[PDB]
Amino acid sequence: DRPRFSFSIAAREGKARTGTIEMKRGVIRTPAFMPVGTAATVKALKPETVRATGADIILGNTYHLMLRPGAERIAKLGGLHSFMGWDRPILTDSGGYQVMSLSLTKQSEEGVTFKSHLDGSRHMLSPERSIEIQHLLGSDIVMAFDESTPYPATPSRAASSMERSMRWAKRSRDAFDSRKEQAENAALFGIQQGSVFENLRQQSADALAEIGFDGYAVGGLAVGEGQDEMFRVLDFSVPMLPDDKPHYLMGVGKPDDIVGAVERGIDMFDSVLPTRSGRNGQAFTWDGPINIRNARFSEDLKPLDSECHCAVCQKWSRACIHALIRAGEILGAMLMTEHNIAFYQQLMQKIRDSISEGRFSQFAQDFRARYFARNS
Amino acid sequence: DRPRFSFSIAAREGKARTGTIEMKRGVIRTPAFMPVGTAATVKALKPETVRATGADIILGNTYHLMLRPGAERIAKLGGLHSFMGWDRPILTDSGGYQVMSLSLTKQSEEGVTFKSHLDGSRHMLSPERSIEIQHLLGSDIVMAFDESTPYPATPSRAASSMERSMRWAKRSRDAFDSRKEQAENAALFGIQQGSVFENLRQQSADALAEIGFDGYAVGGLAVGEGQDEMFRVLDFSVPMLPDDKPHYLMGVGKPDDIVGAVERGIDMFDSVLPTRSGRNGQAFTWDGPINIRNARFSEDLKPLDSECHCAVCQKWSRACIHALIRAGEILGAMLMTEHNIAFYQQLMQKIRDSISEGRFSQFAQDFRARYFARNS
Ligand SMILES: [Zn+2]
Ligand SMILES: [Zn+2]
Repeated sequence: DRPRFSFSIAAREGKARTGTIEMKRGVIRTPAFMPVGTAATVKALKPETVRATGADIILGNTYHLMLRPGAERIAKLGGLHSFMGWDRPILTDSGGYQVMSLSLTKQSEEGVTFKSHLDGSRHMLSPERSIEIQHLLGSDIVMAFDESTPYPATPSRAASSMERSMRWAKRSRDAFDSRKEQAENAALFGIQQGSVFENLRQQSADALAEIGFDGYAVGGLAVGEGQDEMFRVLDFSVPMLPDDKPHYLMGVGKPDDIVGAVERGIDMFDSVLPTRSGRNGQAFTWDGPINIRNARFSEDLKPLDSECHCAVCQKWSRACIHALIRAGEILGAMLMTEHNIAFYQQLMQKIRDSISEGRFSQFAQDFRARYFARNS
Repeated sequence: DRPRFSFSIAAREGKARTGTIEMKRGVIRTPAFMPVGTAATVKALKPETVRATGADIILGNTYHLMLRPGAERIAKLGGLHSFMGWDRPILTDSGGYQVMSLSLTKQSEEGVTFKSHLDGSRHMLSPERSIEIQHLLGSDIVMAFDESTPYPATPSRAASSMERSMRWAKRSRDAFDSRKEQAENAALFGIQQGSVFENLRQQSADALAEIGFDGYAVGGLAVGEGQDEMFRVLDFSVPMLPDDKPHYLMGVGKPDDIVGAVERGIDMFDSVLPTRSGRNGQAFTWDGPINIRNARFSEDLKPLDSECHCAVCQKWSRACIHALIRAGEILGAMLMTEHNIAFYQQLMQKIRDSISEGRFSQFAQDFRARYFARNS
């Protein structure tokens, strides 16, 4: 029998860690990359294809799921795992970020009321409502509901949102604990806030550790600050969180962002980049991203990446993917997307192996030299 | 205003002719190749794609259409042109060949009763019933109903089927003439029979010319006799038919069959070969057919054929079509099929142009030397 949630660290190198999260629906290898999940339709990669890229867990966007088809409908269909055809762990976000970035009728300490950008209907989110919707979705890792502060934020607005987020973190904790079916079978992560300000980040860390969570996310980054500033904030923010629990950097990111974040102690990542790039004709490679529409690929018989061992690179040449993309054939975008997600998983595997072997610092330096030289 | 049916010969070279058939729905350039038509679904090439290969007319199989979805249903949907999304001329066969080769309850001078190889239901064909079904389909060129004699045939069975076919030809003529809507707007072809026997072929020709048709088909070939014997029979059979009317060789054939048949006076052809080959990974080229699954094409950046100007060859390499076919992707079979039909139309255009210029005899010799050398 596997446990509800058990994080184990197998090896360390400086701030970097590798290990596993054991949950009832499966084992997650860390550092982990979560692809953003979709309904199982003909428009998206099949779930068996996503699993075969190496993904151990996928992410569901609560905001989009509550607009279409709705959380009650997903519960009636058997839950998010049945809906997505994915029987391994699923992490759901709280919905709060998309409320700021996509939807907004009322805002107060109680919660938020907002209008669907689809059909204008009114919806409500709060710590209690978010946790309940994530219960209806049946997700394995639940994110606490917080308040996002746009970039850039004044020190006053950053302090105010961080303090509200910590009161909302306690409310998410109590809501999660109130449902025995959820509390016995899922896990709950809290989210550190405080923008670029060290004292606010420390205030937030202390409040979260006092409440107590299964994992801790670093929020408020990857919203336009640039990598240098993001790394500077990670430098002091990650050591503030409890060492024996997973650290999750939400919405990051490009491959070099991930490598540097793992160097700073992050264990978990999610990003739409591999899928967005795949649909726009961009492939990630060890030599940097390439635009497959470029004429120089029209006669290039090599795979997208010379070392990738994804199913696409064992079979398909740059020239043929170039031909499919230039013709507008959906197969072209599917192959690009599969390779990009698999490339991210291969990046995580090399990170994990190099930490295990105590050579991650060298891997990161070798990785950057080659990725930025762009000898593709 | 275009006429019901006007065949005009623009140029001759020996027995070969080139010209046009003008009909109400369009002009047919001769010698002509008719691809075998299908319902407009996602499984088959779109009708606009078939037209863009150069096809002026397509063939409908009466036997298959009367089994599914049935001729009355096709009439209710607006006729075969609406059903196939094809607004240019359509030739329909009589159904009689598929009765022998695919279905058979009763046979007599009256007609035939047979069982659907699909659902076992009973159907009836006769000169009168065939012409009526082809009227319900709304086709532009109607084939007379005859009796096929299997290969090889004894002289006695060949004489008996030929004589019945000529009595059935008269009955088809009278049935076609009995419907003003059909007789004013469509054309009727009779079919010469007589197997390999010169005296029976002459008997058949005389009977058909006495009845009088808009066009004359040479039946009973391409059923296993081999090309040498087929050419030998064409040598004496085609001159027996009226010179100022089109000559149609049913079910032929391979590119070299077509060239040699045009040398012997044939104006019209149909064959499932380009489509069957396309779905089985075989492409026709000026250097003979190629099997695109062969490993030697996996890195071959040239198009299927070096001189073909079809839409596929302007864009797609052998290597990429090889990759699609080996992966089982329907796009691969579609591209092969489009190229094969377009290659046949380009063969007909080169035949027409070379006859016009009085160099067809040399084209045929050059064609055979290169096609059979197979330097692909
Ligand atoms: Zn790959
Ligand atoms: Zn071609």
